[PDB]
Amino acid sequence: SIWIFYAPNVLGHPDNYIPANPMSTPPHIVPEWYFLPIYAILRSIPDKA
Amino acid sequence: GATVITSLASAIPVVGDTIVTWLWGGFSVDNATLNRFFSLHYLLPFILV
Amino acid sequence: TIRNQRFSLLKQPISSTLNQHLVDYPTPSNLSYWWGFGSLAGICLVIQIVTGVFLAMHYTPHVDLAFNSVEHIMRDVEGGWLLRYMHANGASMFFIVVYLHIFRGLYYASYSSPREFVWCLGVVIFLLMIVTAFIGYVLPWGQMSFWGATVITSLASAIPVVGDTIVTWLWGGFSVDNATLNRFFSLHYLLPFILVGASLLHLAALHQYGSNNPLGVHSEMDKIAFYPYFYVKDLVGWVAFAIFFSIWIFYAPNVLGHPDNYIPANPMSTPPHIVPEWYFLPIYAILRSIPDKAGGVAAIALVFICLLALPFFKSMYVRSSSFRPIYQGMFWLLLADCLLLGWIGCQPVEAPFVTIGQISSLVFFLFFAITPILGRVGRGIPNSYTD
Amino acid sequence: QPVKLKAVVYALSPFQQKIMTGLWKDLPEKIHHKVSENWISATLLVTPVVGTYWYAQYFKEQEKLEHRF
Amino acid sequence: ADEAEHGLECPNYPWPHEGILSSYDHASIRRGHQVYQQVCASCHSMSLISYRDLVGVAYTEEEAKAMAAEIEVVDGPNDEGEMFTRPGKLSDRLPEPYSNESAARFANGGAYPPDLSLVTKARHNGQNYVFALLTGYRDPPAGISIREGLHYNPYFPGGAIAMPKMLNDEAVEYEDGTPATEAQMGKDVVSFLSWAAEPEMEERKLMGFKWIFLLSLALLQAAYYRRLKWSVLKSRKLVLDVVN
Amino acid sequence: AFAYFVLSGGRFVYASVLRLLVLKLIVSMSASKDVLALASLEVDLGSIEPGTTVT
Amino acid sequence: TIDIQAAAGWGIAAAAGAIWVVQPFGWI
Amino acid sequence: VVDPKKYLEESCKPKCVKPLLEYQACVKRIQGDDSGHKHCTGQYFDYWQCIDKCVAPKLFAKLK
Amino acid sequence: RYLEEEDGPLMKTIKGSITGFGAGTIYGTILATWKDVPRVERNVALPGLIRTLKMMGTHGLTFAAIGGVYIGVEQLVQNFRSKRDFYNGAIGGFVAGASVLGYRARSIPTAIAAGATLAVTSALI
Amino acid sequence: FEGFYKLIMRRNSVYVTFIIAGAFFGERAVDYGVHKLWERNNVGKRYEDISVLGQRP
Amino acid sequence: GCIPLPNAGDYGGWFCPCHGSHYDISGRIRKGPAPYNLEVPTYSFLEENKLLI
Amino acid sequence: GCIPLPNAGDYGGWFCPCHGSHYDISGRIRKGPAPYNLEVPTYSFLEENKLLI
Ligand SMILES: CCCCCCCCCCCCCCCCCC(=O)O[C@@H](COC(=O)CCCCCCCCCCCCCCC)COP(=O)(O)OCC[N+](C)(C)C
Ligand SMILES: CCCCCCCCCCCCCCCCCC(=O)O[C@@H](COC(=O)CCCCCCCCCCCCCCC)COP(=O)(O)OC[C@H](O)CO
Ligand SMILES: CCCCCCCCCCCCCCCCCC(=O)O[C@@H](COC(=O)CCCCCCCCCCCCCCC)COP(=O)(O)OC[C@H](O)CO
Ligand SMILES: COC1=C(OC)C(=O)C(C/C=C(\C)CC/C=C(/C)CC/C=C(\C)CC/C=C(\C)CC/C=C(\C)CC/C=C(\C)CCC=C(C)C)=C(C)C1=O
Ligand code: HEM
Ligand code: HEM
Ligand code: HEM
Ligand SMILES: COC1=C(OC)C(=O)C(C/C=C(\C)CC/C=C(/C)CC/C=C(\C)CC/C=C(\C)CCC=C(C)C)=C(C)C1=O
Ligand SMILES: COC1=C(OC)C(=O)C(C/C=C(\C)CC/C=C(\C)CC/C=C(\C)CC/C=C(/C)CCC=C(C)C)=C(C)C1=O
Repeated sequence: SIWIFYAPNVLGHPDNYIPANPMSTPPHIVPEWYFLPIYAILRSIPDKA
Repeated sequence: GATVITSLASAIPVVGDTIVTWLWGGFSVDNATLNRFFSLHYLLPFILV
Repeated sequence: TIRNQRFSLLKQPISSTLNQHLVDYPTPSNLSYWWGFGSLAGICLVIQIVTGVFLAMHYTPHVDLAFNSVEHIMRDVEGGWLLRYMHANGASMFFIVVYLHIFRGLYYASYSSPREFVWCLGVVIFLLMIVTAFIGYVLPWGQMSFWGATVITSLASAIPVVGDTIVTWLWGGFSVDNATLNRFFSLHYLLPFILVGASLLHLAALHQYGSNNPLGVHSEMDKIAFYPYFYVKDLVGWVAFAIFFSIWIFYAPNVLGHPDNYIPANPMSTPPHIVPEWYFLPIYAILRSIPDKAGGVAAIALVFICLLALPFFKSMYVRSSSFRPIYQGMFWLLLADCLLLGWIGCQPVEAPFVTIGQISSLVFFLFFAITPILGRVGRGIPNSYTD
Repeated sequence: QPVKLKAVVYALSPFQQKIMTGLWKDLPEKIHHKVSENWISATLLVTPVVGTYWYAQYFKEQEKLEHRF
Repeated sequence: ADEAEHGLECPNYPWPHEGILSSYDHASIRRGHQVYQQVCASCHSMSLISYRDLVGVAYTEEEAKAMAAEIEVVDGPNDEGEMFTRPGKLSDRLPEPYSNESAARFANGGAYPPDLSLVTKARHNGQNYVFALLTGYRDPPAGISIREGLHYNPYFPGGAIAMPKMLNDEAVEYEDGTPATEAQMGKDVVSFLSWAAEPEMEERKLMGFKWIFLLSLALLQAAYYRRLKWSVLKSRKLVLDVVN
Repeated sequence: AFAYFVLSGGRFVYASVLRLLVLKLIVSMSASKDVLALASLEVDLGSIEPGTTVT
Repeated sequence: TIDIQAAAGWGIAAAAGAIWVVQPFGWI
Repeated sequence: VVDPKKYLEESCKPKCVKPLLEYQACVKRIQGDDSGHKHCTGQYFDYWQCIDKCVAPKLFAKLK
Repeated sequence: RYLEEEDGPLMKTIKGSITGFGAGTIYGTILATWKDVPRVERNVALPGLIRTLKMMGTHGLTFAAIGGVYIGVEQLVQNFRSKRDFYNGAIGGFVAGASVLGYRARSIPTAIAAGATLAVTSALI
Repeated sequence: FEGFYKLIMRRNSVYVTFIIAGAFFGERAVDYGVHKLWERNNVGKRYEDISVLGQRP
Repeated sequence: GCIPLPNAGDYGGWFCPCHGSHYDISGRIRKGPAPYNLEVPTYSFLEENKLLI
Repeated sequence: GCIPLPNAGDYGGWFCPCHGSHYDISGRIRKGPAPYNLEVPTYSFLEENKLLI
């Protein structure tokens, strides 16, 4: 209830309130916080594969 | 975010690009991707149950 | 025996539940092909779910796009025509198979004790199937879809005080519009899963006591394992059903349907002939046989009330129609009456069909009124027919 | 509850028997049996449907003729 | 009233695409499409058909490309922010005669010429109905009068249609020299419309024949399998103590 | 041996049917014809000042 | 020395099944 | 040239003499007005249902 | 030469079954009257009438079967194939003869003979 | 059939491979035969039989 | 909720195809399950040919 | 598949904001995870101020 009623959008990013633009790209493209550790382990290796 | 995770299949050398374009339903993230995501997103929670 | 070592993998805890419910489950050796239709209905449900999941990848639930999205499924996505014809005629196959199933149950008195709960769960399943198929038929947003949705949501207005508020709550507005279509889409994705759960409960209730048989007698002395005997029998049934379904899909994909639904929904003009799918026609006929709103809705509810009250009638102790000549004849009259109600539902509401529909509805209810009398009287048969 | 049975059953291996010829063996007797046992059932199913259909077509034809100038 | 309300029933015509192994007549499809674009298209839309759909069915790719190039398609907005015009391409849908349904009604005395993309599937006995309607303009029965702006057609429900008779003799000219009588153009345009409503028909019938034959073989095998597994039970000899 | 030979014939058809249905679902997810019809075109452009980039 | 032969047989089966589902004749 | 459907319609008439005569009798019986409500739609329909049934099997043979 | 009818394949089959039961009842009546009565039935009347009526019913049944199946298969051949010739009707004659007369005769030899005969007759038509 | 049994049915892996091969080859053969029947039944009606194909002005 | 077809019925008024409801020329129900007559909305004229609903 | 940022990165070219791929003036990858340089389409000059793709 605290999250719902008093901090509804602090868990997300403001960038998803902008309609999708395939031309431009946000300078800070992040996933939800619960995928962050996986995404860090992905970015660290310097080879795509 | 849809553009990256659907490109993860491109790490496969032989069929990677084929898998990327099959998951997209086209040559880019577009309406087909959204529609198939929505269908998968209704179905997956019952498999989770 | 002491289970120190591992025997058959089938008897290990990984597999034991599946083994005892699916491979080794004791089954009466004299089951006919009329016991194949439950597994057929199960396969129809899986077919509907698979095709509908793949079709939902390309369908847009919006009044400005739904008709066009169907047409795009038919014309643009590869194998789309197949997926659509399979879902649309698989609904019909599902209803054919379930009707054959219900009539096997009525002929062998499979509803009787101790299988009353099986029959009640089946009735609930039939209600779920009807709702699912109807809201699915709304999704193409043709003329048939719009006008059928109009009348079925209007049915709630039969309630005097709160009927209008229920109708407007179901619509999401003062008319059938985009809100109706969008909520009908969500319900259509959801209800199939509840159908799967209800079917599992149905099966568990049936395995409490095991299946009834064509003689209607106690069968514990001659039971055999489901696998492989009834596996291969149901496989014969599965292949025959596949041939039937393929004939419908590839050569007559639109015969079980009305061309009106190929016209986009026009809220201004009702088509001159407005009927549901064939599998709803008997209920349509019973509805229209009452010259009264509330009377018609009450008759529709009384149909399912009678179906639910059937297992609890004090009856004779003989199940199978094979030994009940009067009930057997009444069975073949009820089957004719139901076929007549279906045919009448397809006719315009005018003479002579109003009288025929009224008499047919009366006969349909007379079946359920007369069966308890038959049971009470036939209780005295063993004392009157002496050796 | 298990049943207590006394019986002797003899069985032949499936690979020692003809599998399909029994389908077309004494066919006329099979037809005899299906017709003889089922003719009342078949009458009760078919007669109401065909009679009602025929009466409806007859009514429609006479009504159409009555409204013709 | 009684019979005019439903209309006259259409006959059954022996269409070349009828039969479990019968295809469309593709030359007849091409003739029907020329009839469409020369007579029908001025009032009826075919919003479901693209120029690419004709490729490999009735036209070569270059033929359909030139066809599309002949038409003017709106596009944009440009970098300056204005709608402009460009030649049509293979991916464009067939052009609409009117801007909206209200314009169509205003141009046709209040009646809306329906889209013909699915018309053969959108009427009972569709192909026969369309052929009978197109070739079925004639004088009304004695004592029946038709208001101005309508034309008698017994096939149309009610008998009074807003369409004037359009399949008049030699109303088109055929590229193969086929004499363009009213019946010939009727049959050709119905062939084209039937292809438009069901373009997957030939693939569907081939699939159907193949898989029904294979499934019949599978059914024979399934019967043998079931009876093989059940023979040990069905041929068993059972001895029991009981008599009566 | 005859039985095993006869059963293999229907076991051909079952394998073919399963393959067909799965591949029909997989390929229904692939790019549609309207999507493939829009995969080739040309566009002209002009000039920009040095040191800048236009997308 | 039969598990190796079983592995080879099942490997041949798996290869045959692969070429049969995907049918890569236009790619080879 | 000449449309085969009309020619076939005229050549099929000897098979439809009874409905044709009945339609003609109806026309004669309503040549008087009676407030413009009488008509011969049903007889017209019977005659043309016979003619169309006769013509349909033979039309497409003369067409290409 | 043939434009006096209203047709209807279902009506054709039903009316053929009725004419065949007409003609089989008469034929059975004639057959029953031609034969003698068994010696053990000379002094009793009822069983002779019963046997005559049974022969009537049996022959009506079989002749109705031929007269229905013939036209039914004939129309089911000229509808799906959509052609008019003596080939449609020869197939019907053959199937009617084979099926019914071999069910009654209990002999595959005789069925193929009866079907052959019934075709040559419909063919000569 | 006992000679064919000693080559195909002695091991389930060979039997399974034989089933995979039968599906492949039999489906191809049936497809070819069905297409032959289709072509023989529709002579002159194909797109490739359009007299004026390529000749639209 | 269906739309009754005009010039149809047993009373020269309207006919609803859905369940057979007959309305007379005034819109009054005369035959069928419908319990009410067709609803008259508020309306008025302006001079002779402008009707405001 | 992300789109690199112009005039960003430590090579004067393009920096990808997704996983930190760095491209130089010639659109060549220098550091990060991306394996290949920026794809070169088919372009030409019909005149001094007219390109075409
Ligand atoms: C390259 C080698 C061949 C590869 C194919 C192997 C599989 C072939 C398929 C089987 C073909 C032979 C089918 C049986 C022939 C025998 C016909 C027969 O007589 O009927 C049998 C029963 O057989 C059947 O029931 C027929 C089942 C056939 C199954 C259908 C075969 C499917 C063909 C597959 C072809 C591939 C195309 C499909 C690809 C997807 C009678 O059995 P009984 O009653 O027990 O004995 C009677 C006594 N007496 C011998 C004296 C007559
Ligand atoms: C009992 C076996 C197992 C169960 C299978 C059931 C089979 C019994 C029949 C069940 C009823 C079938 C459906 C009933 C209505 C179908 C008829 C109909 O609705 O009309 C359609 C027509 O119906 C048919 O065409 C029937 C097709 C049947 C398939 C026959 C092809 C067989 C292919 C393989 C040969 C099999 C040989 C096996 C040998 C071992 C549409 O006609 P159309 O004019 O609109 O289109 C023309 C075109 O020809 C149709 O696409
Ligand atoms: C959908 C509801 C319909 C409503 C119908 C309106 C009310 C009617 C209710 C009665 C049902 C109508 C059908 C009843 C007759 C069925 C036909 C019949 O039973 O005839 C048998 C003939 O024997 C009889 O049963 C006649 C009995 C007449 C009734 C006598 C009543 C006293 C018995 C009361 C017992 C009550 C409980 C009985 C339970 C069975 C059949 O003989 P068979 O099949 O064994 O063999 C002969 C045939 O040639 C070969 O198959
Ligand atoms: C900057 O960049 C990045 C982001 O941007 C902002 C991110 O947001 C994230 C975070 C995201 C994640 C951690 C998710 C990563 C993992 C997975 C697997 C995602 C999920 C991927 C999918 C969408 C898979 C979806 C699945 C399918 C398409 C299945 C398709 C097939 C289906 C439905 C059925 C298959 C068909 C058959 C078998 C045929 C028969 C079928 C029957 C049922 C009968 C990362 C890492 C990132 O770097
Ligand atoms: C979760 C499973 C299901 C999904 C996702 C689903 C999805 C869909 C979709 C997207 C449509 C619209 C496309 C179309 O018209 O073809 C549709 C239509 C339909 N569905 Fe379903 N469905 C499911 C299960 C079922 C079941 C179980 C039934 C039958 C009880 C059913 C009956 C129908 C019907 C009758 C239509 C209308 C078909 C037509 O005329 O086109 N569906 N469904
Ligand atoms: C999705 C729909 C359904 C499914 C999947 C299903 C499934 C099954 C299965 C697998 C069986 C056991 C095998 C058989 O008897 O065929 C069965 C039996 C039974 N079913 Fe259902 N069923 C469905 C609907 C219904 C309905 C609608 C009813 C009745 C209103 C019903 C009543 C019964 C009864 C009484 C039995 C016991 C049969 C006997 O023992 O003879 N079922 N069902
Ligand atoms: C060969 C050329 C044409 C064909 C094949 C064709 C086809 C059709 C069809 C199938 C209908 C539907 C009838 C029904 O609802 O049952 C129709 C109606 C109509 N057509 Fe066309 N059409 C053609 C040309 C035209 C032209 C040139 C016009 C106008 C000048 C026109 C105006 C209309 C109108 C107004 C309707 C609706 C009439 C009504 O509902 O009363 N059509 N047409
Ligand atoms: C001409 O007329 C007619 C039609 O037209 C063509 C028809 O088709 C039918 C066919 C309809 C039948 C047989 C019955 C349909 C029955 C039901 C119960 C459907 C009603 C359910 C609906 C609309 C959706 C249910 C909504 C829910 C659960 C709301 C969700 C809310 C929450 C989760 C809180 C009939 C009778 C008819 O006469
Ligand atoms: C002796 O017992 C047996 C019977 O005689 C009584 C049978 O009639 C049947 C056939 C019965 C069934 C399963 C049909 C019932 C219908 C259902 C539940 C349709 C829904 C199907 C699904 C999704 C299966 C649900 C089960 C699970 C665990 C989900 C995971 C599985 C899948 C994704 C498929 C079988 C197999 C059987 O042996």
